[PDB]
Amino acid sequence: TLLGDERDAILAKWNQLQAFWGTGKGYFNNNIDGLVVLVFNKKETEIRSQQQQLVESLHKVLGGNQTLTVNVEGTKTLPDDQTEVVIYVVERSPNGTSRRVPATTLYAHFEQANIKTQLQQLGVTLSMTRTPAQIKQLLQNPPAGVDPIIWEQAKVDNPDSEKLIPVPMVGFKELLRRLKVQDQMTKQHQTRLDIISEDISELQK
Amino acid sequence: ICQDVENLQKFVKEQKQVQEEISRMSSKAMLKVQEDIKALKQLLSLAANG
Amino acid sequence: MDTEGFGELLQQAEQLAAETEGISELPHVERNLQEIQQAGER
Amino acid sequence: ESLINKWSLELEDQERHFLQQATQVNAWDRTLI
Repeated sequence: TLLGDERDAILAKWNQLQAFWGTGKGYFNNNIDGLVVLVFNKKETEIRSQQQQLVESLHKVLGGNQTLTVNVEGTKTLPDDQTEVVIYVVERSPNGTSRRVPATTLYAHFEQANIKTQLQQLGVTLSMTRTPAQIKQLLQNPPAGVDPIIWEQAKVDNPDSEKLIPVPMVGFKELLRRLKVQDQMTKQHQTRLDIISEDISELQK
Repeated sequence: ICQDVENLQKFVKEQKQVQEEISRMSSKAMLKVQEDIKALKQLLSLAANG
Repeated sequence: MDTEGFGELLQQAEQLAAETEGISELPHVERNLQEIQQAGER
Repeated sequence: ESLINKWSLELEDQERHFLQQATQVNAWDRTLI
């Protein structure tokens, strides 16, 4: 029956798997994350308890200088005693320019023997990383299960290549995704703008 | 087969919920920003001219 | 919007016209509109 | 075929929408940078 395939196509359409994904396909351009996941032997709990320390703690493992800052993305519950903390670190430069430290030269740092030992004292049982030239490094070779000819074309189509790389976006929750980030993003913009505003008030006063 | 339509419409609709969900979520926060940075830039010009 | 420039300006110009001992710079009188346009023309 | 019909048009209808929304967000991100 012709009838059953239409049904199949439609089912195909509405799905995260990507067979002509409900024609949900849309690519958003993400500028070019540094995220490291840590498992603690601790309740989710031992964590939200002392969250200050715990990044400080992380901060001083890093060396504990000012041009360095530790940030927490989510904490989730895996089991009765057990927790996943995801963090990224931003690094400041002599001119006051900030960026996140890359996931791999962060992971490289933490795998150290001393640092690993130090992290272990903290309760960290395990860690994982998600991931100039490096752009070139990821943008080619394709992503998530995205087709290679489309992925290409987002690269040519890209309006603003340094500020941006093609990042695969996946149907509605993904837009949800983006929005969550946007908001995430929004608050920090607002704030930094406040910091400039405070400094300007101090100068004027 | 008509187990069947019970589920598919259900997974499809489950999805429309998310679509609604995004729809619920929409911006003013964003609109706010350009206004402010446009404004802060101006105070900076003040301080500078001062 | 929130601006603070012409509030500097006005500020300046305010702060301008009032005094002081400065051996030379005495406050100036402000014209405007009718006399000023002509003044601009001269 | 009452039903299948319902599927497509709902599909294309929402699709046309999803498209516009993604775009929104794109334009918002837009504005962010």
